[PDB]
Amino acid sequence: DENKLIAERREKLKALRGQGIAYPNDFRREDFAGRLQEEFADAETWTAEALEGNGRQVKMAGRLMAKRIMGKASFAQIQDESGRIQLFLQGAVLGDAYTAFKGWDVGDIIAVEGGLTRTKTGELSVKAESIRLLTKSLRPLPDDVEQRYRQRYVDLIVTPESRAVFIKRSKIIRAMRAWLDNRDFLEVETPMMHYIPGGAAAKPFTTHHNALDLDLYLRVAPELYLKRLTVGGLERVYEINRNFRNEGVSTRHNPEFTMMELYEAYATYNEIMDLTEGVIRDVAKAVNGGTEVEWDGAKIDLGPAFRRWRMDEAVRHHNPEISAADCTDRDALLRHCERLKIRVKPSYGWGKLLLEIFEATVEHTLIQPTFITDHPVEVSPLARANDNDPGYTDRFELFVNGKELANGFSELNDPEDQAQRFQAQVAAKEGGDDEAMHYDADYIRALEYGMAPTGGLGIGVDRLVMLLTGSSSIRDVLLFPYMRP
Amino acid sequence: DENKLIAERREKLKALRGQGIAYPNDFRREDFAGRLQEEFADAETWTAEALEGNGRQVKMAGRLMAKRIMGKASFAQIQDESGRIQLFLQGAVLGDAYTAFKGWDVGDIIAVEGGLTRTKTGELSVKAESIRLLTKSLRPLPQRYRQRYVDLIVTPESRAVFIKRSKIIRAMRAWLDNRDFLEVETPMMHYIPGGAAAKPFTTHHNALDLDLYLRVAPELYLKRLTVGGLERVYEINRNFRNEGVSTRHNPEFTMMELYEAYATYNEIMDLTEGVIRDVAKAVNGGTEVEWDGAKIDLGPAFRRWRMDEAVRHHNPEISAADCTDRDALLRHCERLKIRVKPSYGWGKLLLEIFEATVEHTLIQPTFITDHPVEVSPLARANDNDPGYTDRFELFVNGKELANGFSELNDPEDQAQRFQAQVAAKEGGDDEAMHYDADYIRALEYGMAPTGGLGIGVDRLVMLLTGSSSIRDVLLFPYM
Ligand SMILES: N[C@@H](CCCC[NH3+])C(=O)O
Ligand SMILES: N[C@@H](CCCC[NH3+])C(=O)O
Ligand SMILES: [Cl-]
Ligand SMILES: [Cl-]
Repeated sequence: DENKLIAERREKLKALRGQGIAYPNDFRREDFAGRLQEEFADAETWTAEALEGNGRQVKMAGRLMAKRIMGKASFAQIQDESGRIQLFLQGAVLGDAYTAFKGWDVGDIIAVEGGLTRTKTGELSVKAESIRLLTKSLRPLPDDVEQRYRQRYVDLIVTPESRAVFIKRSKIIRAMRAWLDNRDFLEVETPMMHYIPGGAAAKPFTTHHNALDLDLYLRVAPELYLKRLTVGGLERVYEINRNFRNEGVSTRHNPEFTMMELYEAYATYNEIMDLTEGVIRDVAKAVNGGTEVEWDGAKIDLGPAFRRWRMDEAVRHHNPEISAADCTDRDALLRHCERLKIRVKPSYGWGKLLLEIFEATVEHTLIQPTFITDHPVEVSPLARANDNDPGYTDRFELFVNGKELANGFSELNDPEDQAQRFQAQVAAKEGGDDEAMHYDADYIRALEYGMAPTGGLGIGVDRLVMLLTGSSSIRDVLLFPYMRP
Repeated sequence: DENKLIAERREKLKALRGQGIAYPNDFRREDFAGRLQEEFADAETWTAEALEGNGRQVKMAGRLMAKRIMGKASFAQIQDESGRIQLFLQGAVLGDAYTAFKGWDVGDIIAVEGGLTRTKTGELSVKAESIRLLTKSLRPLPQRYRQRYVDLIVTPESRAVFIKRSKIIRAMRAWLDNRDFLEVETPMMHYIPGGAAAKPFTTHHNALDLDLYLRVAPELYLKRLTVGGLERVYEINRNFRNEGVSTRHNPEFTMMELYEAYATYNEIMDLTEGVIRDVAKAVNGGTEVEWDGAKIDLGPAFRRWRMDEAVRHHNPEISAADCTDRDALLRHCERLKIRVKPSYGWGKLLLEIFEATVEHTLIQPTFITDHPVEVSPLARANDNDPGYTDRFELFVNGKELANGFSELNDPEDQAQRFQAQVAAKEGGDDEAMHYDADYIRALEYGMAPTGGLGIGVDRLVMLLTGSSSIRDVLLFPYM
């Protein structure tokens, strides 16, 4: 079937090469289908007689999506990047080019010039004075669900409503940059290859620089490089770019993902939360015109102030059998974990156990936007310890519809404290932990030069785009998501 | 003697921890030194009496850069992200905080509040009414690339380069967005490395048991978007080259790539010189720049010069017939002492002669056009002489700044060029491209005729900031 159609289109191309240049590049496109549809949307004012009288001429090109051959005259529909428009073709006007049109195929790229009119059913149409083939298609367009991702180039053609998700993705990132730029944050670029993978607990990709005989790591986060800039005196910086994770086969998580990270000297996690909900809410209003969105069935409103809820309080609310004393009591939390069927390791302190209970019993219930605050120090190796209870850190994670969207904290700038935590992570990696951090001596050295007290932030841009576009799957907001071979 | 200095500072930190929270984070910085200097630059209006009388109070923090103790009174200088300002400290006003200040070290991060004044020497100064230590420094200030975090401190002039770099990229995005190009993100890991002749980094996805390549270019993914009908796209992001040891080159570098359906290299050259010129005006206020001792004017229309004519101008021994005669070009190469390879056809030999005798003479902005097909595997062949392609490279001050062409959209031609590349990759060419059957498939669905472009962002920033080394426009260059 399909292999027969392809051969037939190659025979058409073979005859095309004998008549001349089969792939010409000398057509200047000037007009866009969607801009014309908007300009002439009022069919009461722009009747067929009005459009023909106006004398407007257009010069367009697009992919041939449909043909209606009536005999001496035909209709066609083309699609460019902005939308679709009808064409009206008359053999008495177009002559040999009308004969050519009858032989073209859906998928061919054609160019057309002419005036405007409106069909009997109200559709804006080009009255074609001249028409020509620019690119012969050799593969017919489709009339599995994984082919939309292994062939994004096909799906953008036949599901053109998906284009709007990617356009909005671009507007979201641009709105975020304007919001930050207007607040005098400096956008910076830091390396994507690191000597030591740091700044997140994730398994990295490794690569090799052959000339230097040097192993390198694709970054899991830019955090430790960005705080070196804070030390240097770039006191308000951000970066929006890729991180890399070398983890399990997942349909919900891509090995490449886009994060915005930001560092503001002299802020705490209180001000960083303010900033986080401010930029998310304002970007939502800029690209959607309001603060409400429907995501995965949930009706989310970003307008009201986000909730701020301690992790231990949220755990106790959802686990009434846990007392306030139990929250820092490792033996009590083991009992609850066993009771909740939560697999535990012997290296887990009370803080890790509390996080496990939070993940199993709390986080799926956080639908409306909620900052969960004050994470235990055991699970927060880069966050500043709280002044009043050093078993906790001044940290937060933002959840929307049960999903983590951002995380930030008052930054640990005490080099001796940071070195100690680095050493506990090196001890944790020896116990079979593939995600424990490494000791980065050069970063300790930067902190020894002195870093201002600072607040830092990461926003998951892909999940932010999923939320604001109402996309349930990561694969709908990435142009080329990774697919298994 | 530095390790003893570190020990003394650590002892000071120990005493600090004994007195309270040594690393506090409860200071809300409100004012910036560089903005106060601008606001009060007019010392005729803003005498000491007018500053002290206006009642302005500031609240700022910065790194302690200098101290001058004069008994009961002292001067100090601090530096934040915006510049430097002087502090005036009186023991009669600050009490115990003055005693603490005399113990502080250059490099410490401190916070201060007070009014403003001006010294006898005309310097804007904060009359400190309250001062406190936020971060004790443990390492004395003295590198430039091994410790950018030190050089940004003591060479604050370098900050302006990186600020201007961010403004250049921002102005480029605005110029392209205002012309309805869509900024996209394509993968940085590829199944097949393509889009440039460069040795790639390889990595491995463990769970999928699959080898991947860090991209040398996004080109083949961007053109798949053209096929999909995203007809005006651009991307500004990293490429990765696993090349040899070089101080002039960095294994990571930033490129802007753009694809415009229904353009040729003529219109892409128009676009290229327009965006460069307009971005220069936006960040520099004009079109002239001094770069590595050369005075460059981006204002006039860029020269457009064929490669073969430029070669013959600088090598008059080379005839018109010679330019497509492999044996004649081999003789010229030997006479010019250019080392070459037996697999080089006339087109590659012409490029080698261009690189050796022409490229370094191209000071004022010059598009060199019409590259041989042998060295242009993704460029559309010329309709009248298919030994050449409709391609250009932009040179300024002897350096390549951009490259673009009318795009090859003929899938059968593209597959043949890939097949020649594969034969070379088996002949000992680590930079020969691979066959990408999925890209060919996308072209078989049909791509509009298209023009494409790559601009070297790092070199553009070097040009527009007058920086002679790429290490001066990269925050963390590879060392
Ligand atoms: N590095 C963090 C984001 C910033 C956290 C605050 N310093 C992450 O990967 O999620
Ligand atoms: N991929 C090219 C830039 C685009 C050329 C036009 N398709 C490069 O790496 O230089
Ligand atoms: Cl042809
Ligand atoms: Cl302390």
